[PDB]
Amino acid sequence: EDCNELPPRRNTEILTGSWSDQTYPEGTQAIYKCRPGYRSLGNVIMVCRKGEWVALNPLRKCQK
Amino acid sequence: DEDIIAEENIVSRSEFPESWLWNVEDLKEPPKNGISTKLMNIFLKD
Amino acid sequence: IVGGKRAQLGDLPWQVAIKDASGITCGGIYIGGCWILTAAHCLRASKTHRYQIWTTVVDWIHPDLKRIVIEYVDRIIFHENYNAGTYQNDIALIEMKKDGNKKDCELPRSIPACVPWSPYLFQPNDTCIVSGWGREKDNERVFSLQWGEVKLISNCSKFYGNRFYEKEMECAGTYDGSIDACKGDSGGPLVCMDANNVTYVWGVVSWGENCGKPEFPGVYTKVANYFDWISYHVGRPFISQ
Amino acid sequence: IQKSDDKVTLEERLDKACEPGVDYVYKTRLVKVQLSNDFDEYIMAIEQTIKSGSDEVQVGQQRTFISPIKCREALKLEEKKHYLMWGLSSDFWGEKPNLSYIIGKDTWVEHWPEEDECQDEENQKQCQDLGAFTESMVVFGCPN
Amino acid sequence: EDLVEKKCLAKKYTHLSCDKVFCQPWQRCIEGTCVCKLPYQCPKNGTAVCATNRRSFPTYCQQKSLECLHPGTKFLNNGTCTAEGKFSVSLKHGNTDSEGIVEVKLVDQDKTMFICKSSWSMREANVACLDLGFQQGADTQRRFKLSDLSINSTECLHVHCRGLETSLAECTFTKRRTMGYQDFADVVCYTQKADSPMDDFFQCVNGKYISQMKACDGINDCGDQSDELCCKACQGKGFHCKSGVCIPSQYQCNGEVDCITGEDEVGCAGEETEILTADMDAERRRIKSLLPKLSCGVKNR
Ligand SMILES: *[C@@H]1O[C@H](CO)[C@@H](O)[C@H](O)[C@H]1NC(C)=O
Ligand SMILES: *[C@@H]1O[C@H](CO)[C@@H](O)[C@H](O)[C@H]1NC(C)=O
Ligand SMILES: *[C@@H]1O[C@H](CO)[C@@H](O)[C@H](O)[C@H]1NC(C)=O
Ligand SMILES: *[C@@H]1O[C@H](CO)[C@@H](O)[C@H](O)[C@H]1NC(C)=O
Ligand SMILES: *[C@@H]1O[C@H](CO)[C@@H](O)[C@H](O)[C@H]1NC(C)=O
Ligand SMILES: *[C@@H]1O[C@H](CO)[C@@H](O)[C@H](O)[C@H]1NC(C)=O
Ligand SMILES: [Ca+2]
Ligand SMILES: [Ca+2]
Repeated sequence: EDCNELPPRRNTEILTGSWSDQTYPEGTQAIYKCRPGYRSLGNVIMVCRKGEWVALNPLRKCQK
Repeated sequence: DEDIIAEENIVSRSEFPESWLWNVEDLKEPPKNGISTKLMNIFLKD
Repeated sequence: IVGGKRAQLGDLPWQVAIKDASGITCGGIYIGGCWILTAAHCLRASKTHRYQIWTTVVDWIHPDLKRIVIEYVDRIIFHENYNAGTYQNDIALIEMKKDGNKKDCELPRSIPACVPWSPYLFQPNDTCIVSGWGREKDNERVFSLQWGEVKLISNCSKFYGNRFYEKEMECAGTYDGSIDACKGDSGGPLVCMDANNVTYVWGVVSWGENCGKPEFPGVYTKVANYFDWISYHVGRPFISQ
Repeated sequence: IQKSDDKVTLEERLDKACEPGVDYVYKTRLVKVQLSNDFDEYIMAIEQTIKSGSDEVQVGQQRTFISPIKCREALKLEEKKHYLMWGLSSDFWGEKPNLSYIIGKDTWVEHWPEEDECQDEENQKQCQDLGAFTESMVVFGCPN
Repeated sequence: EDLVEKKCLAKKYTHLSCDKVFCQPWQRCIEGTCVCKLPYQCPKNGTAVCATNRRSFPTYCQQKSLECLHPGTKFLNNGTCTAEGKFSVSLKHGNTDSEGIVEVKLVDQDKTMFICKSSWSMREANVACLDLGFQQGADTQRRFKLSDLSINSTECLHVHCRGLETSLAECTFTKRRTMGYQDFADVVCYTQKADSPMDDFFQCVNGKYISQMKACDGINDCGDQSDELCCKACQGKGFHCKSGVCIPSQYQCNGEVDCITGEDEVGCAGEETEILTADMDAERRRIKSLLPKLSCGVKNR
């Protein structure tokens, strides 16, 4: 909602990149990984398109 | 690939008993017109 | 201890009994080396050679004769600013004597219990366990070791008034539950586990008031306030600062 | 120990003050001397903690060093002066409310010259040895 | 919503208070206050370091401990000392002396380079103003925007600190490319003069004033962890300890106990950049690993 911080640390997911910065421009997608002990249809992708963090895959989540 | 469950996340069915649920239950519940109802939770096989 | 189950060998290793010539009075907790944390009012007897210390006590007037190891008492240490009227500063240390061949106490069964450094380590509504050689109901049932879960309650000045002091004491009791350590299990451990299941000594059984169900919870002298008192005597001990 | 007026080198100070008996090594300044009929008390403020032991320091606070009246004459301790003092852990005396230090049979007591005095050539040798001593003990210590 | 506690504020806890946070490896806990330990008491399993007085110390811990005892002896270079080596940080193109653009002259390289804006945060801000003469760290509410400044070079230094360091020589420094160089590190060191409230004071222990939203967010905006040791719940994405301290988000599953309770590192099942005087922040966590370990409260034998 103001891409000047790291992506929202999900409850049942984990990040995949290095993320050694703090402010990120231009559609910098954040591919989340399914935490061990959880299943999903694929990598949940979050995007920072200028103005806000958004979810690219709403209907996809990591179930037990 | 995309939009599919990974192989390692699929748990194959393996429980194929010809007979099971060889259990013993006692009807200790407060009777209702002499009938004591007992709710029993069981896990179905594969 | 009232409502609780029979302790068996593996459970609560930090429990230590102290037995006089006339039965068993109270009991302390082992925090490593050759030091024991008990209440000051119970052992204020200065007859140190006659005192006995038992570990892995299991179930009394039998035991497992194998690993029922007991150790003698070398030295007593009472809190100086201890008040007998208000039961403030009710804390004491016990130094166990060991033979000259092996230096320090080698106790391979009972596991030491860490010591808190800050009053903010544990908060009310936490699952704590009080265990000792106490009395259910009023029965002289100081034969079997009982343990039960209790919760810390905040602002105890509502129930006891002038007698309670939040800097140096702490209350543990169960809401609507009558499980309350009372009388015979004095000086015992008030043990609570953290997220890592590290075992801490939040308090030791100081005083109380004639058992009394969830009306008047048990009072324990808070250990975290006397962190510098224990550290001064035992030489910057086991736990990481 | 009165070990002075002899060959009081740097190795000697390091060797004596590094013995296992020696628990604490402090540099103190004599604030006030209350002379009494029973004991003598030297209220000193520990300016710097070269080696710490049982007593945990603040710098600014003061501690009283008690000594028998018979010893007053062997080392006239004057106020507003500094000293290098190290001692055993067996020289402790008090619970904590009145914790005093005993200048005992194993207590090293050497006069510490003032900063304007170290520029003088009579205190030159002692000043160089003492400054080095503090540095070596703090950073390097005793080999254990 | 009541995020700040009232009873804790009477004590004004700092990063030296044991009752909220762990001490540093070059410190022990005594009566709830981290006090400097002697240099010989540090563990001896490390690498040599250089201070500002061009004096060599056997390990990193002893240099910080002696700096703790005698303040001012900051850090310089990893390893042995250099004769002409000197570390300098300045502010260029500033309208006053308490603002401008960050420049760093490293002990290694003679060339003075600039800093990216992407790698700049509050952690490196307060440590920057500290060795510049501003005892109260950096200001959070005030930002220095350029006068449409033309920048010629493209070299940048990517910076990462912890927050409690005393100089920017301690932190890791990495050099990076930046096309066009739109990144631009700015800084506004806090200007003192005492005031009166209104204005959502949220007073620090050191005396600096910041906004409401800046406290209890996981960020050390005061410079001595004053807006973080007094929290009932964290504002942003900061994690909350049982004690009442808010830590950053990446402090979970990082290999270091942050809370005094330790609930941040439980259930944890979860790089071409190059060189320049090696990271001392990692050496801090390595020394903590060599602290007195031993059993207590262990289930197994
Ligand atoms: C926690 O404490 C509150 C009051 O502070 C109480 O209402 C609630 O029931 C407690 N919950 C538990 C699980 O003890
Ligand atoms: C806390 O205890 C005091 C007794 O000293 C009592 O007056 C007060 O009502 C208690 N607090 C609450 C929230 O009830
Ligand atoms: C101890 O660990 C176990 C997990 O096996 C679980 O009971 C819990 O996470 C821990 N206990 C407490 C009281 O936190
Ligand atoms: C430091 O690590 C271990 C002890 O932790 C030591 O044996 C080793 O020799 C040291 N490292 C080096 C490079 O000497
Ligand atoms: C610099 O310090 C790091 C960490 O202490 C160490 O790994 C490295 O070997 C050092 N470099 C030199 C040249 O000593
Ligand atoms: C920046 O400086 C370099 C070196 O002086 C020069 O080659 C380059 O043309 C300059 N760029 C601009 C845009 O002036
Ligand atoms: Ca903050
Ligand atoms: Ca952590």
